[PDB]
Amino acid sequence: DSRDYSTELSVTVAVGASLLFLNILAFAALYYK
Amino acid sequence: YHEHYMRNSRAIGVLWAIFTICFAIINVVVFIQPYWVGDSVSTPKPGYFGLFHYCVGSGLAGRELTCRGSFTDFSTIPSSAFKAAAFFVLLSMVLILGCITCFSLFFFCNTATVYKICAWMQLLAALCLVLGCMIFPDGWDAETIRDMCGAKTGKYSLGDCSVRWAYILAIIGILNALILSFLAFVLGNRQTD
Amino acid sequence: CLDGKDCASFFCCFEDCHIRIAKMDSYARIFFPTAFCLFNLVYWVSYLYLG
Ligand SMILES: CCCCCCCC/C=C\CCCCCCCC(=O)O[C@H](COC(=O)CCCCCCCCCCCCCCC)COP(=O)(O)OC[C@@H](O)CO
Ligand SMILES: CCCCCCCC/C=C\CCCCCCCC(=O)O[C@H](COC(=O)CCCCCCCCCCCCCCC)COP(=O)(O)OC[C@@H](O)CO
Ligand SMILES: CCCCCCCCCCCC(=O)OC[C@H](COP(=O)([O-])O)OC(=O)CCCCCCCCCCC
Ligand SMILES: CC(C)CCC[C@@H](C)[C@H]1CC[C@H]2[C@@H]3CC=C4C[C@@H](O)CC[C@]4(C)[C@H]3CC[C@]12C
Ligand SMILES: CCCCCCCCCCCCCCCC(=O)O
Ligand SMILES: CCCCCCCCCC
Ligand SMILES: [Cl-]
Repeated sequence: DSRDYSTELSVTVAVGASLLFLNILAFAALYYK
Repeated sequence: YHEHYMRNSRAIGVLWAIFTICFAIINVVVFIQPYWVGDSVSTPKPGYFGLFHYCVGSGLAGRELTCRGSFTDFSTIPSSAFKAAAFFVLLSMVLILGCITCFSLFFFCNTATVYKICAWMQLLAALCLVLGCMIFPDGWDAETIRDMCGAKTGKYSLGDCSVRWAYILAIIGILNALILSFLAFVLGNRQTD
Repeated sequence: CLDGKDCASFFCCFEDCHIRIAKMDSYARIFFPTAFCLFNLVYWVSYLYLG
């Protein structure tokens, strides 16, 4: 097995950033009076 | 204007709850899966290890992963730092699952009070995940982890091993937990308006 | 309180909250089954699928 962790890291960072972005969109919704 | 306000609050509360369930799933996954740190090309032996469970290869140009460790059996955990980190991540799990339960309190309890209570547990959940992720590297100097990664490996030093998807997922869990907490606190102070 | 309320006013419920103890049975009637179902879900999933 090719012992490379690049695609896994990329998809993990992608899903983490997406969840973070949805949360920040929620804050934008609230602090937008 | 007021009906728009109520619709926005209700919808964003639903979204919060969905993201809270997602973070609970994330916490369960990072606690269970043993993919916090793992081998590299320069490592003497292959494998991976999480908070308590660790798998290591025999070293004969094949997989042959022997696996040992279990939170139910603290003797098998390599280090006291590993034990403490596992305990803290559990506590975070308990708190987030307790929040999901409290959702049930929305029927009777004051919405504002529930948001706030769920919010504080989500903050502590974040605090305990922070403590766990800070304490877990402390145990890297254990004999088993050194035999896995190399002589360079030590307290707060990767050496030759590399962090795998569960560790960064736990960091993302910390961020999501602190963030979720706030959205709740403000969700609460707002509901009163 | 980025809003500007009091920190306690924005963080804790040191206003009304205890008083609402008569409804504690009403709370428990749905709290305890939810907690047990959640524990069973995580327990069975963890011991069957994830490990
Ligand atoms: C007891 C039944 C009735 C009351 C139940 C009340 C609830 C209590 C909770 C859990 C059990 C209590 C803790 C018991 C722990 C087990 C007993 C214990 O403490 O002994 C030590 C730890 O053992 C071990 O590996 C055990 C290590 C892990 C113990 C904890 C496991 C996870 C518990 C997660 C709970 C979440 C609850 C959530 C509620 C919503 C070992 O010593 P010993 O000299 O043998 O070592 C030498 C070695 O060579 C033995 O192989
Ligand atoms: C696998 C994971 C499984 C997890 C399952 C979790 C489920 C756990 C059990 C029950 C949840 C109970 C939710 C009940 C929500 C009902 C909320 C409701 O009654 O409506 C109003 C809005 O409340 C609110 O904005 C509160 C919003 C509730 C948000 C929490 C519920 C989320 C359910 C979405 C599920 C998604 C699943 C998807 C997973 C992939 C408040 O009423 P009300 O003005 O009259 O009161 C005023 C006062 O004077 C007397 O109550
Ligand atoms: C097996 C269930 C049999 C009973 C059917 C479900 C009961 C639904 C009744 C409607 C809710 C209601 O107003 O009455 C019960 C209480 C409030 O009681 P009261 O003191 O206001 O009269 O209000 C509540 O506490 C909400 C009801 C929560 C029911 C929880 C169901 C889970 C049951 C777990 C066992 C399988
Ligand atoms: C009461 C509600 C709110 C929370 C319940 C928390 C439950 C889900 C927690 C408490 C203790 C936890 C267990 C503790 C230890 C282990 C051993 C590990 O190798 C697999 C996960 C497993 C089996 C955990 C699964 C989840 C668990 C059962
Ligand atoms: C009476 C409703 C209780 C609500 C909680 C439901 C889950 C209870 C636990 C049932 C466990 C029974 C053993 C199942 C074993 C299996 O997976 O086949
Ligand atoms: C897909 C793997 C899901 C693991 C269990 C999730 C439990 C979430 C909190 C109830
Ligand atoms: Cl285990």
